[PDB]
Amino acid sequence: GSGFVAKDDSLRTFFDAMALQLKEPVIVSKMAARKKITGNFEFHDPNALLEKLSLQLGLIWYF
Amino acid sequence: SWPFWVMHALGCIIDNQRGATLSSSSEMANFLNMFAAVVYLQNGGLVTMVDVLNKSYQLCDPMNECTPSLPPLLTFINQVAQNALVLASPVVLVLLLSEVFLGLLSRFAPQMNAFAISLTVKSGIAVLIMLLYFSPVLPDNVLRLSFQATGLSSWFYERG
Amino acid sequence: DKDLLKGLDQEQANEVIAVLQMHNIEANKIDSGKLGYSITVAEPDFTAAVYWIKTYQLPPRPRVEIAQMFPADSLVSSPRAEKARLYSAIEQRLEQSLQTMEGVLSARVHISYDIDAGENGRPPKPVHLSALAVYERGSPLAHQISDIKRFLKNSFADVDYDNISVVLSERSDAQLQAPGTPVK
Amino acid sequence: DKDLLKGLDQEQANEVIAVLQMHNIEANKIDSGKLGYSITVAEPDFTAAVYWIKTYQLPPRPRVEIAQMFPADSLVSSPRAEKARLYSAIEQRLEQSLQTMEGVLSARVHISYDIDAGENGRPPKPVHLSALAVYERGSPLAHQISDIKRFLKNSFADVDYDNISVVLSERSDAQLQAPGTPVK
Amino acid sequence: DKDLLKGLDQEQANEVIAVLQMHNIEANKIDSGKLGYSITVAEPDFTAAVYWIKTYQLPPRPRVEIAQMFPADSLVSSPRAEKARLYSAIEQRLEQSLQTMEGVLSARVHISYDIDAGENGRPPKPVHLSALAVYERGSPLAHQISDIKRFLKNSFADVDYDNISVVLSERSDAQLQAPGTPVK
Amino acid sequence: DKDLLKGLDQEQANEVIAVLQMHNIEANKIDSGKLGYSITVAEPDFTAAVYWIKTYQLPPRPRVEIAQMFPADSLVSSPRAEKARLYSAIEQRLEQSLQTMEGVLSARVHISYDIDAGENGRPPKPVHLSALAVYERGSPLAHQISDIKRFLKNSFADVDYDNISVVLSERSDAQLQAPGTPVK
Amino acid sequence: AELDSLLGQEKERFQVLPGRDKMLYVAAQNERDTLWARQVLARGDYDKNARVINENEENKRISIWLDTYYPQLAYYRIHFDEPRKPVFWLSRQRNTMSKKELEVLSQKLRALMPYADSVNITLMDDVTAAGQAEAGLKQQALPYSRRNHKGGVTFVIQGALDDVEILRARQFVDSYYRTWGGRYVQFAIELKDDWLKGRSFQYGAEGYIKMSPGHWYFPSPL
Amino acid sequence: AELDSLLGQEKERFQVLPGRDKMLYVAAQNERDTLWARQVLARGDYDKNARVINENEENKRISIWLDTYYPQLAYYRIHFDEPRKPVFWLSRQRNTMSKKELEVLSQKLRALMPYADSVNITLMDDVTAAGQAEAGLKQQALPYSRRNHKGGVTFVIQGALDDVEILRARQFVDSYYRTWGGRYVQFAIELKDDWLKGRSFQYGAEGYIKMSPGHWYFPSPL
Amino acid sequence: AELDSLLGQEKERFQVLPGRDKMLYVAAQNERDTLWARQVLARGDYDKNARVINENEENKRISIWLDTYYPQLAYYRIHFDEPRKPVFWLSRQRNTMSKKELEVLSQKLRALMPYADSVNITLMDDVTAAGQAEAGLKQQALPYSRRNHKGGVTFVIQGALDDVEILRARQFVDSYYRTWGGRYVQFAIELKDDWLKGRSFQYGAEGYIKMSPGHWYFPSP
Repeated sequence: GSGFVAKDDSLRTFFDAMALQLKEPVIVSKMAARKKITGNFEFHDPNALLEKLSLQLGLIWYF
Repeated sequence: SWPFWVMHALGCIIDNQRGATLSSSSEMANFLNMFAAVVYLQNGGLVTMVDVLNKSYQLCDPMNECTPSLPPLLTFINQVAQNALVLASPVVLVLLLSEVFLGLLSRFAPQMNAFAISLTVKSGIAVLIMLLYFSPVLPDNVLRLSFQATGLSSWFYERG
Repeated sequence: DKDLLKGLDQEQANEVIAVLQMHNIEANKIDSGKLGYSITVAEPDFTAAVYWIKTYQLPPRPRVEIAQMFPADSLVSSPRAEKARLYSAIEQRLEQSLQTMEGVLSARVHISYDIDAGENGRPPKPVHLSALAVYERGSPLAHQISDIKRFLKNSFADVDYDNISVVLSERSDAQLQAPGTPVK
Repeated sequence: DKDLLKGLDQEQANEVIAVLQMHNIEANKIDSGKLGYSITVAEPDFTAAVYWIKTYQLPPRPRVEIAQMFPADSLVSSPRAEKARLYSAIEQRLEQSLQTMEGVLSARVHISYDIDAGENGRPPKPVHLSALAVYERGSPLAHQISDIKRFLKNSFADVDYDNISVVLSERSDAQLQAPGTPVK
Repeated sequence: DKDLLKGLDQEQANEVIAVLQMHNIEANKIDSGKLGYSITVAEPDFTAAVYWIKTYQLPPRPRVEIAQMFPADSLVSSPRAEKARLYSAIEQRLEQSLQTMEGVLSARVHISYDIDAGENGRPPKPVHLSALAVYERGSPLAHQISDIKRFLKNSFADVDYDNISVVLSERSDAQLQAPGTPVK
Repeated sequence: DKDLLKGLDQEQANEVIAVLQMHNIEANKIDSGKLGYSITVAEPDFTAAVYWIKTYQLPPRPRVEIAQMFPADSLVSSPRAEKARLYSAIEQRLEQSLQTMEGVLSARVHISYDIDAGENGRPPKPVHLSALAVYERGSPLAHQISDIKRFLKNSFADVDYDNISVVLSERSDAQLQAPGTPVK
Repeated sequence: AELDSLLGQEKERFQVLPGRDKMLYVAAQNERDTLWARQVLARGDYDKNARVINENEENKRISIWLDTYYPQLAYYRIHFDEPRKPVFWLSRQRNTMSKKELEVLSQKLRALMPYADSVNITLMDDVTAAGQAEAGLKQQALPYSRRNHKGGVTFVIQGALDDVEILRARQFVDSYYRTWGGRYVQFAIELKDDWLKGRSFQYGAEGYIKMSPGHWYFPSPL
Repeated sequence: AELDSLLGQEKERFQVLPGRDKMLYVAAQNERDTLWARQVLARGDYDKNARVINENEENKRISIWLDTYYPQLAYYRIHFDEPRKPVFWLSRQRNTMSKKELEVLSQKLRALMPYADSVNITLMDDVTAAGQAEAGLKQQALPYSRRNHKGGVTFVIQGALDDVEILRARQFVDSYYRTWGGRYVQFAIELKDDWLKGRSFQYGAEGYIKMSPGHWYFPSPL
Repeated sequence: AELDSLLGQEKERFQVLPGRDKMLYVAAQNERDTLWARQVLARGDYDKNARVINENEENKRISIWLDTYYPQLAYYRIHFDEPRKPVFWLSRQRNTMSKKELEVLSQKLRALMPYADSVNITLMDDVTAAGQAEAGLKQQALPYSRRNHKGGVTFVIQGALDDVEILRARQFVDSYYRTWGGRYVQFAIELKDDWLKGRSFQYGAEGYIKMSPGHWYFPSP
């Protein structure tokens, strides 16, 4: 029913698409804006998807 | 400075064939060099002149020791030389065929001193034959020989 | 037995005979060998035949192409004279390739020529095409306009579907019966 | 009795015979030595025969290729004069390679010509194609339109499936019986 | 004995006889020495034979290669006119090495040519191939694409299996019986 | 006895006879001096032989090598025009050197040509090879694919074991018995 | 000689019908054979009267009489599968003619075709004429839009269609027109440039809303 | 001058059937043998009457009559594997015909085909025409999309198929059309590239395409 | 003269059979000898009628006849190892024909092949047909993926197979198709390239491919 289809994005275009399923805006830094991603994702449980991606990609986040 | 160098080399050949330079053993070659400077400067010009040094910082950032990539540098002199000779092709052929055509008349009349007549007739021929292809043929090779930014990768490489 | 046109040739005489036979007057084609063809009509048909010559503006001139004004036998050739010779050969090749579709008897295609953009810093403009066509009758020619625009669209670099205009029409009624000789 | 064409070529004569025999008029092909062939018809069929000459624009012109207008005898050869001769041999080799498929009788291929993109700093545009074909009847010609798209796809540098437009049709009804002689 | 074509050579005459014999009409190949060959059919067969000439576009033209547009007898040759003569001999060698597989009778292979890379400093793009084939019937022609794609893959610098396309087909039905003379 | 082909040489006539004898029709090889050879078949065996000439594209063309496009007698030879002859002589020497193995009757090798990786500053790409072979029957032709790879791996600078593709097969059944004349 | 021997070799593509007004009608089947028989009658090797008829053009000939003497008539098509007893497909839900009024039309249509003996008038339904057109437009998986109004329907196919969706649509329209004819339902195939093949939405505050079918289309950047 | 000697040497590809209305019929098998027999009858070395029939031509000839006199009929295909007793494959769950008026159809088809001695009418099931088309389409491992609607189904095969899956999907459709006909189930194979060719998008009920890292497009909900 | 002398010198590769419809059938063994036998009968040096039959062509003619008069039939192949008494391989777990209606099929099949005297119908099992294809496919050490569904199974072979596996696969598939045929089990060879050549990746449940030091690719599950 939902989901993003990423084709070589830049982690600032990507995490703003998750800023609707998360009810808050996302602010990504400029050193963490160089990494890229591809793939078919699905935003059905984003508070566990952001936690799993922040450990596979290597990131720290604070709300 | 590629297309200005071949154009200034063009005018030196046309100056040298007609006489007028034999005091060694130039203004005409300055004229083509100014002309190809202006016709390069009109359409675009400084936008591609600045773009190649904006790309040079994208492919030769310092603290990386990039070099001008020696093994394609060694064909640089003949690269402008084969552009010089084929651009000076049609007018030296008419001047040369006119000289031996006069020489057969010197063989048909011995005390003509056809060397003196050669200076009088070649300066009219060397401007007349190049007037036929000065307008429609010269200025497009000027835009063709302008070095463009896409080939900047082939002339450099960073060392670590 | 009154001649009205002499010194014609092969392709012009078959158009003059086909025009005069449509309007109920006979014609005789008399060959003269080296001097070309000649056309005579009857004496009661001469006053009407001169009128149909003046209205249709006969004999027809030979058709002009753009590559005739820029011949390849010149010693030098500008880039304007090289793109005009390229476009005037594509304009005839699409015309000869449209006559092999199903039902089209004749066609004519036109391409938009561009001169000023190739020399200055201005970008090249869009490309416009225009076509005419004559279809065999009995065809539902409202559904035939989409195959021509689909064929003509990506036969070029960058055109759109609203820069092409096709105007086509069915052929006229056939003429099969003889005109008839003037009896007196 | 009366002649209507003379001085035709060989391939120009068989096309006039093949068009007139379709419309129930019988013609005769006569050789004249070095002056080519000639085509005659009977007396009552002459009025209709000039009508089919005018409608079908007979005799056919020789077909034009783009490499004819950029001859190789010139000692100078611009890069606009080398890419046009390179494209004009690919769109003839792909056309001759399309006739060896299963059930294709004729074909015609067009390529988008790009000549003024390499001289400046502009990037080259994508390349577009278009094709026509005439299939032998009895063929399901809706499923063979994707094999020509698959063959034409990776025969070039990088095209998409939007840039290829192939439109094809089945052949007409076969003509096998004789026309018949006009008695009076 | 109405003459259809005259002045044809050896390879042009065998395709006309191979086409006419498929449609139940026979011909005669009469030699004329310096004037080539000549092909005659009967009088009831003449109306059908001129129809199958127009439909199959007979006589066949000689096949075109890209190395013919750029002859090797020129004085100087550009780098654009040297890789086109290299790729035109490679694509002629790959279809002669495909006829020595088992089952194959004919094949045609096409390569994508580089144009902008001759004058620019841009890196070249990937090279695309495309092939056609005719297989002797009864062969499991579904599993025969994986051997040709493996052979064609590493015969160049770097291709991938999404850029090679093979379109192959089985041969036609055998023609082994005589047409039959028209008695009247 | 109607003649099929004439003017063929020695190597072509022994290929046309070797194909027609496979399909149960006779053939005669008639010499003509400096005008080459000729081939005649019988009248009931004429319709089949025209079909097999058209199908197998006979007579065969001479085999093309890349060294024929770059002749040695030119006055100036580019570095681009010298690596093509150097690759086209190793490509023939490994082909003549594969026939000395145990069981091989024919073979063909293809090297990946690079001429454009020389003038630039980019490193040269890896080199790929591709070979075909025909073995006599009764051999385990799946186990003999590993020593053609072992022989071809280190005949160049640096290839991998997956940049070489060998596609080989066993020969067809032997044709030893005569065709037999038509009885009348 | 006779007329049916002055034609071609096969007496299978033509049909010679006797007329009531002492004429001889030749019933062809297509346009190419119509000029085949008209060239014979045009050069004049036949001493009697004759005419060449066809299904497409004698359906247009007796529609000029019909919209002069019977305006506001609801009809579809005239079928000539048996050319001595043609069938006149009339509409059922839009006529008020009784049995006595249909018989004068049946005789005055007999008088227009002198070769025919009796014209059989039958009535078809108006909902199976649009149901077969909608089921055929849906079997090809074609993007379309239906516009119902009083006295006829229309189907509109717009968009940047590809090359398969033109051949499958054009193969269906010419096969539907032979059965029914373009009097009631009309197709409107047209090519413009938008990858949304016909449909168009607007976006605000809840999701997407489907706008009404209109003539203006948004040109597509893609 | 008999007819069976006028054809080729092998007397196994043609078959001559005597009609009841004085006309011989040569039944060919494909278009090449149909042109082999039409050249014989066209040059005219046979003084009596004869016609050449086929299966694809005769199946399109007697569907024009069936689309005029018996409309809204659900049928599949007419088979001529024995040319004296053809088989009419009528549908079972889509018609409302009784036992009596099916003999009227079996007599108006016998009088319409003169070579046939009798026509046999078999009622074929309707769910077995789509279950064999789905089971054959599943063995080739092809991606498809079935669209069920009233009176016909449609299998849509799109995407970027490779070279072996086009030949394997072309060998199955032509083997299915030979036995079931293209009247009920329609195959739509369409070759098109990746839609939204390189763009990232956020699909489903609130959609936007990203033309650039800083550009949003709001078309129809992707 | 009689027919068996008009063929070649080797009087072992052809086998003539007298027909029931007053004909004479020649039974070739492949397509190289069928055109050899059909050239003789085509040029016309024989007075009476004769035909040339084959193993695979006759196996398609009575399957074109069978899908008109006997639809929804489950079979594999009809075997012609001795051409006067052929063997018909019928399926067992997919049909409900009794003994009384198996003799109508064996008597209506006899009238289609006039050279044969009787047809011997045997009912083969259905699980051994797919068990011999799996055990023969495991012996070649090939990666595969079996897909079972109702009324046929299929095997899909994918990957960047090398040259010994695309020769052992053709040598196994062409040896299996000669026996059973493609009615029940169908193989699907498709070869693609490997996306992981110079790439580092994590495999298992949370699998991803690092296409660059700063570029992750999470594929579809």
